[PDB]
Amino acid sequence: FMFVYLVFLFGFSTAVVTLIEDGGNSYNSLYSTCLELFKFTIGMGDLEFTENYDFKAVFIILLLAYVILTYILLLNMLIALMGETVNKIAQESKNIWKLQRAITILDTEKSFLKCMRKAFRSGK
Amino acid sequence: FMFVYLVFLFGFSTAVVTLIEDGGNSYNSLYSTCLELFKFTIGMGDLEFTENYDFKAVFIILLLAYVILTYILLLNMLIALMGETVNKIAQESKNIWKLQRAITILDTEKSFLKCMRKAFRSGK
Ligand code: NA
Ligand code: NA
Repeated sequence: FMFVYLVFLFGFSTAVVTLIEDGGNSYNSLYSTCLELFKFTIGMGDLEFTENYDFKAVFIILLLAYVILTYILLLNMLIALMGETVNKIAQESKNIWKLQRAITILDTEKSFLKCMRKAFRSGK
Repeated sequence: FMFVYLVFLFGFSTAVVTLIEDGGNSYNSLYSTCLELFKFTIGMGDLEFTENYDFKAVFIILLLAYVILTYILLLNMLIALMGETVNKIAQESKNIWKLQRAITILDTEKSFLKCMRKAFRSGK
């Protein structure tokens, strides 16, 4: 998810910062544009966070395309994939937890062997 | 999803901009109202973004109806449909990927035929 997300974010951030001319709040920075476009993902994205562009239609089209492609498409697809994965591994997780607890039991027994090596023996 | 979404958005934006009289921040524009109503979708919508209306009850009723119909209903329905689609095509996507890789192999082999037409032959 993060590989795909970062590909999209970097592509659109490079496009946006290329469009901006900074002539402003020094928004003509790759880091600042990347952060401002990432805010869109967490429901805090300002659609007009700058006005240092010669063409407003291009800027708004790029922002809307990014929003629809990541905020609406990628994130909901991730929700769907997480749901599918939860169903697939409903029973496998139980087995993994059992193995983890078994390893815990073995480690605890081996550590406590010093205090009582054969005192705690199973079965009669 | 976008056809339905745009039908709803345009209907309610036309209604809202018709209600507004701009007598303000020149909010009596179709583009501005469309953008302000689209912000509701990305979790950045101001419920009172203007006060140039003669009837406040009508304005707030329209905004609440739009919010409930798009933000709560349409988007969650899209989430559900994406989940259902992910389940349906869990196995088909694998076959499509295999076909894509096969086409890649054929294209690469045909391109490399010039360097060595028969040197890279399969089987003995
Ligand atoms: Na949100
Ligand atoms: Na928010």
